[PDB]
Amino acid sequence: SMAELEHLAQNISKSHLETCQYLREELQQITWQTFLQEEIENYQNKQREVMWQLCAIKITEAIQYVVEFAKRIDGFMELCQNDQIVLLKAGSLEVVFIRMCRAFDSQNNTVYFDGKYASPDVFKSLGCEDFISFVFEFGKSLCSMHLTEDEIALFSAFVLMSADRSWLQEKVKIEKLQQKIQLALQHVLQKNHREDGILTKLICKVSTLRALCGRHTEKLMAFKAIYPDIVRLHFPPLYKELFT
Amino acid sequence: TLLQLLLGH
Ligand SMILES: CC(C)=CCC[C@@H](C)[C@H]1CC[C@H]2C3=C(CC[C@]12C)[C@@]1(C)CC[C@H](O)[C@@](C)(C(=O)O)[C@@H]1CC3
Repeated sequence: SMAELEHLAQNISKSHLETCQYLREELQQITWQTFLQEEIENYQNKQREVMWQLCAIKITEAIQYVVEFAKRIDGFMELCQNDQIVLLKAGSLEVVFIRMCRAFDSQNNTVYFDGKYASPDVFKSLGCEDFISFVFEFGKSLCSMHLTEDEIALFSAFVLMSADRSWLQEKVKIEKLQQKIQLALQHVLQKNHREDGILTKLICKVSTLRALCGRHTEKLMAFKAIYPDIVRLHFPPLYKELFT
Repeated sequence: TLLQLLLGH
């Protein structure tokens, strides 16, 4: 029913609001708060492996909030333990990239990182300007859609509840929850007087998201293959656990 | 494991 979709949206909306690290309006307010050239050069002087470790810390902190986001979605908690893990392994970073759009300046192509808005040049030492460019591209694209917090919440829940992840056990139950989340997202988008082409634009973004996470995975696994002791000893346990 | 812990499994 319509009431059931409204309740579902409220559950997911409140879970998101409770588990976002920063208020949307606060992030949007301080886009003028940018790294100075001296600060940029400081990051650029870091060796590749050190810059990566710093970035993994930030990613992992974001992921801890996403784990809590998932835990407060009633439909997610109803799933078996195996499927919860499978979904979070495959989907947590996707949610992080969606959440990035809340902390992105689409006009100036900057992202809120380590306390200030950073250009791609901040990430120079990672040695993968193509990947970084792709990340900023996704951010700029999503951030320019001006999604509300509730729309971001439902879109986040939608990608997390992907019934097509490998190794899932309760495929049917997850499919049901995902379909209902998508109907709720459609409803909210319409209510906010979005054109009907809004949702199909978002669905297209899902492919981009998986490609992004795909790159991150292959980069990390290559790093682990050459530098196994660095990964084992210096990267966050949750990070190693989710992605390696 | 750590994920299992955080999920309360
Ligand atoms: C090789 C690697 C690891 C490349 C990744 C580098 C870059 C792209 C990557 C490293 C750190 C990471 C990051 C975010 C997404 C991508 C990005 C910037 C965002 C903005 C998402 C939203 C979260 O709310 C918020 C604000 C947070 O956790 O506070 C974070 C801040 C830290």
